[PDB]
Amino acid sequence: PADLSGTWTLLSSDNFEGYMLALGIDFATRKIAKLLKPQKVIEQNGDSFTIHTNSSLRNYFVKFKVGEEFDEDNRGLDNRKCKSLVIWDNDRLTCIQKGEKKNRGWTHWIEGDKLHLEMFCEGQVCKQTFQRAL
Ligand SMILES: C=C(C)[C@@H]1CCC(C)=C[C@H]1c1c(O)cc(O)cc1CCCCC
Repeated sequence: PADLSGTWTLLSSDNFEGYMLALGIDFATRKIAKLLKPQKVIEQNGDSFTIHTNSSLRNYFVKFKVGEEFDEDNRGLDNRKCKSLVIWDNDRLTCIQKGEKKNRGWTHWIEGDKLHLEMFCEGQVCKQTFQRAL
């Protein structure tokens, strides 16, 4: 494990378009989504996490415990129900989102004090990095 906690500013983002296409996000929504640049806020306490993705249009957050399956409504995203599970893959926090789409999930890790994220669905990987905001 690693301490991923913090307030994180999006610094780079690659292939968000392909990830959203894999999710079927509509044309006008993809346009807006690529402009929003949400702040990522990770609250981490032992095995308990709350990960926020915050923008002016709306916030999304997920609250979970490592190793504890939970249904995720994805409301405000693609609105598809998944059964999600987050576990540590060495020092990379890995979420499997079981549902209609294949190979759907995300992974966070930290390199120095730089936060990394892959969001992926059916072969489309969106790679983002972040810097600590404050
Ligand atoms: C929760 C949000 C701030 C937005 C909400 C609206 C959409 C369609 C995408 C989210 C979004 C965004 O607009 C930019 C991002 O870099 C990441 C994400 C979260 C993942 C969205 C996957 C559909």
